[PDB]
Amino acid sequence: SIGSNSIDLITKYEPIFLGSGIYFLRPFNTDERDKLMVTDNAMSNWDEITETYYQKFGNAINKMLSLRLVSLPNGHILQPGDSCVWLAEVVDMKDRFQTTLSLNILNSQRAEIFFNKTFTFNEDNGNFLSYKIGD
Amino acid sequence: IGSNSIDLITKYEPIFLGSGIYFLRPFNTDERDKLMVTDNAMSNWDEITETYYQKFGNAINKMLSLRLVSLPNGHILQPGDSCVWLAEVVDMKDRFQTTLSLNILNSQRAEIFFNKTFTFNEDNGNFLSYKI
Repeated sequence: SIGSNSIDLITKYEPIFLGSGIYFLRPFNTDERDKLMVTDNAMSNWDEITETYYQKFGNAINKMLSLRLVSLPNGHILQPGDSCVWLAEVVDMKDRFQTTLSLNILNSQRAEIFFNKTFTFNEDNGNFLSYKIGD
Repeated sequence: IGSNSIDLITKYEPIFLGSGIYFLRPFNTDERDKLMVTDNAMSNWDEITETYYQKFGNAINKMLSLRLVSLPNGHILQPGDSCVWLAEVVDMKDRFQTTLSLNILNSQRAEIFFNKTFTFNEDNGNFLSYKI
């Protein structure tokens, strides 16, 4: 290791691998919102959205939930039994907007995901449109 | 408040949903629907009580009965459909009160949520998501 030493610089977002070429982007600034980043070349074209887009994102969402990465606006961790509408920009590796992901958790067993290419976020929005703390 | 802002009445056709709640349908094809509250007992959006939910429940049902809401594809929102539909709730002077989130799960149950801090971007429609 002779010579200089490597140091890590502080980044805006910390990327956490959800699998299927998808990353959870968590901003170091706790005041700004979580994003998702697609690195998979088979998900580069957001016009022709096929079922495998849904199947991969399904897996990434489950992982995100297992990791307990998201918490409600009250500060409480999103726990099974809860229901919500959670939104996030999906960007590529050059931070370009691809679509908005809508995640609609209905109960502990089922969610609906929807890709909305035309829904733009306002600067001051968080990730939650709505939620409901359940059993 | 006794009367509506003029800019409001030139831009939207109000349609009574009942409960001092109006559907505001823009004349311009390319604009989104709003909701207007005229009821004095719903003037303060900090202290939101159960009757806020009860009146809006009724208004939403009437809105659906009237078939006022249609998807992008022009499909009229029919029973069996599910969705996430949003709209600004304004007062008679066109001032933002809250954002209404409407989550329809099926032919029976919907959830409504009032979100005072969710601001709409100019280019958004009312639907965040839907399922036919």
